Amino acid sequence: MILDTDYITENGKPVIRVFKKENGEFKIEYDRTFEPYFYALLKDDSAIEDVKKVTAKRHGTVVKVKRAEKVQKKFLGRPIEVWKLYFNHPQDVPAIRDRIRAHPAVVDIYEYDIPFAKRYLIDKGLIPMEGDEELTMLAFAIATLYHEGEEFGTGPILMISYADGSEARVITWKKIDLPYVDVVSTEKEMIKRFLRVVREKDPDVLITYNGDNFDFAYLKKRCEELGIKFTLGRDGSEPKIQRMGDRFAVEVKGRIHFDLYPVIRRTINLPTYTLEAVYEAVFGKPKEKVYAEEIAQAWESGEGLERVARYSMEDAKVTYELGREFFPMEAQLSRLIGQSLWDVSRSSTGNLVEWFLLRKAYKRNELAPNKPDERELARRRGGYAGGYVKEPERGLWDNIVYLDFRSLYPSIIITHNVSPDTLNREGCKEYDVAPEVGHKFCKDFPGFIPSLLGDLLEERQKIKRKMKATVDPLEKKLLDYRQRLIKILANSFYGYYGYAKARWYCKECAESVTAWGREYIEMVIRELEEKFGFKVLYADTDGLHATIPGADAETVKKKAKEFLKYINPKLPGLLELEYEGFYVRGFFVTKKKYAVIDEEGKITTRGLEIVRRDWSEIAKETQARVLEAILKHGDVEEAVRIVKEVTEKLSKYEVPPEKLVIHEQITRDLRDYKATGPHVAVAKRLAARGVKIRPGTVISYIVLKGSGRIGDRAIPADEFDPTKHRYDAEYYIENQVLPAVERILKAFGYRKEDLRY
DNA sequence: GGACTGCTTACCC
DNA sequence: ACGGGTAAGCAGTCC
Ligand SMILES: NCCOCCOCCOCCC(=O)O
Ligand SMILES: [Ca+2]
Ligand SMILES: [Ca+2]
Ligand SMILES: [Ca+2]
Ligand SMILES: [Ca+2]
Repeated sequence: MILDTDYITENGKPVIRVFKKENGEFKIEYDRTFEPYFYALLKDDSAIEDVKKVTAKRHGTVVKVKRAEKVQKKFLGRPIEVWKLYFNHPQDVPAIRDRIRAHPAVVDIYEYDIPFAKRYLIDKGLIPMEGDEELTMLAFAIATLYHEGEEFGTGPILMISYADGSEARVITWKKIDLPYVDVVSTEKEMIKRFLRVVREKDPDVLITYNGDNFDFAYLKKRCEELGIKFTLGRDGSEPKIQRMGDRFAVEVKGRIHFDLYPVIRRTINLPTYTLEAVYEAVFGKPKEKVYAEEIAQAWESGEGLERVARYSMEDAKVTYELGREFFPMEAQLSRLIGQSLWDVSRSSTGNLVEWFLLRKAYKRNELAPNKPDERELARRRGGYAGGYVKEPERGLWDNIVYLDFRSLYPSIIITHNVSPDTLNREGCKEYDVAPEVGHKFCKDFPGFIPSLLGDLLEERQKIKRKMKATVDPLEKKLLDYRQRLIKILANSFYGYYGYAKARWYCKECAESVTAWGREYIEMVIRELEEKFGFKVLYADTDGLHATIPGADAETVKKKAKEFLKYINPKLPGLLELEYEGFYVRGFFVTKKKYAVIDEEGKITTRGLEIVRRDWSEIAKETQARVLEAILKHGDVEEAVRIVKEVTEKLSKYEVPPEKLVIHEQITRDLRDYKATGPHVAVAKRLAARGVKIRPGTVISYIVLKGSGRIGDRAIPADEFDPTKHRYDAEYYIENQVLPAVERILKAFGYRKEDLRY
């Protein structure tokens, strides 16, 4: 299996290394046969020799086109001939672009921003993480004595925790009499031991939880301040702290640095992404957090460091266990997108998509269109019409059925051949004209995207057939990851079309996909309500909730199943309505906000406060209980009581602090905000105390008692103490518990005052 | 001082 | 990172 590709510079020329693992041994296959290329559309072939003269200096050296070649490719299908120009070293490719492009002869340059190492993986037709070889992994973690908003790394590391198949251990330089702790004499000593341990183990994967943004970065500032060669890489190198967008990411050349945090953050939904939280999520089992004030007083005291040791050891043990659980599917994704586990782990779907298309586009002799420059985002700023969202028949309904289109937007993209290279072409025999946008789509050749999108679904069903056959239950998991991922990639394509930053942007395509959607859902709804006696209680972009008012569950079921057999043959192409759910009763509140209880009893909840991270756990727990009341049982009494108790409990300051925490995200840099929400108010103050309030940072806070603007009383959850700081019982009763509860209890004509306290 | 209006977050699909 | 459609609430800005 190819772990990753990278290139060095031996004797001047670039050598592409293809880091692999065959027959239980890590190998580094070198390659100098590959040479970098770029593309350009010249108006006259005569100018090529004039353009070959173009020069540009990189550092001390002067650099010009090492070779040149007329290449016959395609572009949005249409055959185009263009000049592919080589270069000695890949780093010359980005020096000579602006000049070679500006040229008054040439119209444009193409494929000029594809990292060599990644170019080589695409072109050579190699796919990472193919074939079944066990890869050794090593989780690691650090405990720091971080002072009150001091410089990053100006505190020393107290412990380094590591865990793998066989053991968890702590390396530390204060004395702890425990079997899983190794005391070195000094900080430098315990790092040098850690570094040794990694070497002696020689793991393929290094698992961290936010290693990208803290653990590795901190180890550097230390190894810097202490003069220790921080050599973790197999080549003997130290880690490269590459800067991806808003944050950074760390690469250990020769090892897969698997930072779980971005994966966990992408995959699981939680209010807070503490390693303690995600263990309790993924595995159900609990985890104590030893806090900084706790660690430092243990260091300073020498009293009760054994807890801090248990914490370090647990931190690593849980990192490993999360790694061994998440790496598998993150590896299937390495293979599907055909780039390194590393890149894939940290990438947007936007990029994962573009990486797939570039690979397919090269294989398909298609000159990939260029990312849009600053000015070419500004024009793309115009939006388009989305999905149909019916205003719900509000209130409590019985015997409901969820009907939805199986893979709607892909079915449309497949069916109507919706693709930039099929959009309003000259003289196709047959054409498909989108319902309102109007745009005609050629129907004579399988369009680039529809082509690949079919292959994807084509395979996904193959993989689900191989699944029912699979004896080995591991493979059946690794198989299910492959199919589940393909579904997500396939469902990402419509999005990519509407994405201004997307190479294959096509507002014409996205708009047409959504247009068709609106047509098809409203036609089902119309058909379902007219032909069959159903009322549609609510609907939203490919999904419908419906009943036959005053009919038994038995009948609703039969008639819905009957309606599918009616409509489905009337629907065109891959477009197919499915019966997905039946629900004893259901409660539709506003658009995006409803709950339903199934026959077995499982209440499902959408959009309501209960499932929002930016609402107090007392708001949600209260709403969740008033909702159980109306749905699971019938007791609107039982409900109004659950409300009344929940309020008096808050009014009598008996409500736990923990349940009063409000989690919202700072989205951008604190200066850019036009308005100051309590969370910005709170985040702004924490920046006057030199805290790291950057994009993605979740602000937790409690509204303290008083009057005026809510943000002036908002103080962080950590910082809140019960002694001498009461919570705002008024706000918490009047602005959270009551408003949410009222939403559900409003349908039974209860005044907010009526809920009282 | 009550109602409009914009800002911001997170959800649904 | 990121598709559009939507419910909300906080906190100004009218008139
Ligand atoms: N994220 C895309 C916006 O949602 C549009 C709806 O797509 C859902 C695709 O159906 C899959 C479920 C099924 O097979 O019934
Ligand atoms: Ca549902
Ligand atoms: Ca289905
Ligand atoms: Ca998207
Ligand atoms: Ca958007």
